[PDB]
Amino acid sequence: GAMNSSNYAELFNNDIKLFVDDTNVYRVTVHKTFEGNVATKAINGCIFTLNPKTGHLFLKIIHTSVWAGQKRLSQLAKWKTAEEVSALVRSLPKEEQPKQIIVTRKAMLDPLEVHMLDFPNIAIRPTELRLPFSAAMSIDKLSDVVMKATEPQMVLFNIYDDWLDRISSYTAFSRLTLLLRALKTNEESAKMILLSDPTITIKSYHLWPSFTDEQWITIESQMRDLILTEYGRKYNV
Amino acid sequence: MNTVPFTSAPIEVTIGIDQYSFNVKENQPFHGIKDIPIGHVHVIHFQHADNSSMRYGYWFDCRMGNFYIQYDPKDGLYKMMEERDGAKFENIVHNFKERQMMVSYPKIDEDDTWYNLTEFVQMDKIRKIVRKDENQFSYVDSSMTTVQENELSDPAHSLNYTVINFKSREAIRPGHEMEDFLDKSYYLNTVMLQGIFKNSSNYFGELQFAFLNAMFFGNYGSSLQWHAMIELICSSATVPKHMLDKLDEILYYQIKTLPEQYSDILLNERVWNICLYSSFQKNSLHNTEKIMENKYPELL
Ligand SMILES: CNCC(=O)Nc1cccc(F)c1
Repeated sequence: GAMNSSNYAELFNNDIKLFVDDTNVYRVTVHKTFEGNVATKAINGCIFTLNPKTGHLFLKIIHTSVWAGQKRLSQLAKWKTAEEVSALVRSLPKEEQPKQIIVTRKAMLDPLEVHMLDFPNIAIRPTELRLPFSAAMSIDKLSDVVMKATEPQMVLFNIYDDWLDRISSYTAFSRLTLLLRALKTNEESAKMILLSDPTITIKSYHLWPSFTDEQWITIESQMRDLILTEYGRKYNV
Repeated sequence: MNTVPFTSAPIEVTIGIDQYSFNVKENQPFHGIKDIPIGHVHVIHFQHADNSSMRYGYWFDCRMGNFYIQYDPKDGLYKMMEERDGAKFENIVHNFKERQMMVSYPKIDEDDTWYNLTEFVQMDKIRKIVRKDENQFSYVDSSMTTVQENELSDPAHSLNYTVINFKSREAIRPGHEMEDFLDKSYYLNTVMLQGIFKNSSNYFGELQFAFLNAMFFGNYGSSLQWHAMIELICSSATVPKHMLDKLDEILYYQIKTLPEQYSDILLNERVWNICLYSSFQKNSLHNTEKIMENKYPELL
């Protein structure tokens, strides 16, 4: 069924699962035409597919050429996502295939269920969590590879860097959602927080800075403060 | 004109014959139904005065044999039987019609209702849906489940309707997942019409049979089947023009005949609103939309 706070430890058990987020698949800029009408121009996008236990991120880049000459792009994008997820599963050895795929928006259920009819033992599930994965494009290295791509391409990352050497997957996931929620609520402040200190750097093979245990607690506290802040500024509290 | 005689009516019962019905009181001198129009299937059905639980009944075609009803006090129901020797069957039926012990099937001459509800229903196809081959007539009741209901218990007492499932490998071609899911024309026309039903008359006959079992017995699996078969047509972008026109006529008479007080349970709000207002065929069911909107505007 659906995925919520009562079964949240399930994400970190030993059944392979993937989250699929389609919020950045179809991306547009809206602008005025010479005649004073409005038109859209698409820009590259991505499917964000993540194993929450391992941190493995299967980032499928959606090049704008996949929309050329297509109609009803918002609907096509859900089916394109499902096709790519199905192709990914099929590419994985059987022992690496997920037992569950959890979609962050309910509109993906039918498209993915249809594309995975071949896989009746794989459960397709929604979630009641409001996960902040749409902010994935605020991670500079991810945004850079999407915007530079000249063709469809799959790029693999670990979204937890080396964190699992020191913390559990539950704590790594919680850190990730806090960081992404902050970037979603106020990207400038979140980024200032993360990079203010010039002595903490991002290793070439990582996405986030190389914080010690102590500095991650400071950082985590500052991100909570930010998410409290903007919540006041937003609601005047 | 043919006759369904009764040995007796030992228990009080409401008797249905097609869309008509009348009450028989316990041990009332009733010996059956006469003047039944030849040329159409028929259904004779029962609801006991004591136990409204279990509506039940028999689909039959008078051209296929000489049938009578005998109450069975062990199984507790009115059973349809077959008389082998036609000579003796005629000796009894005449004797009773002389003593005027029968209700007359009450067809109005302006009324084509029964015809319009059973146009495509054939007894040979009923017997494939209801598997009990040693009888030329077919028993149905309220509680019988469908083959698909047994997949989601007794297989012998099931309704073997054609399984329709929009999220199945049969409904969806590899590589056209989106196309086939949003426009069901492949499943309707290639899989079902050409592959399984052979023609639209057999498709419409199953649809009509499913509605009648829903309406007369409150059979829930039949109601699901009727809606499924409507939805598959309405959700197909490419449907022969003559099927659409006939569909509109079929549904119009079904909606016309439906008891107003049963609409809440027999009509699926989602299917009808989708079909009339959202689907590829939203503009193709003029008669049906007009009657639905004037008779059941609540549902919409
Ligand atoms: C018991 N012998 C069989 C039998 O009763 N047959 C029959 C035939 C016609 C009408 C009827 F009421 C009964």
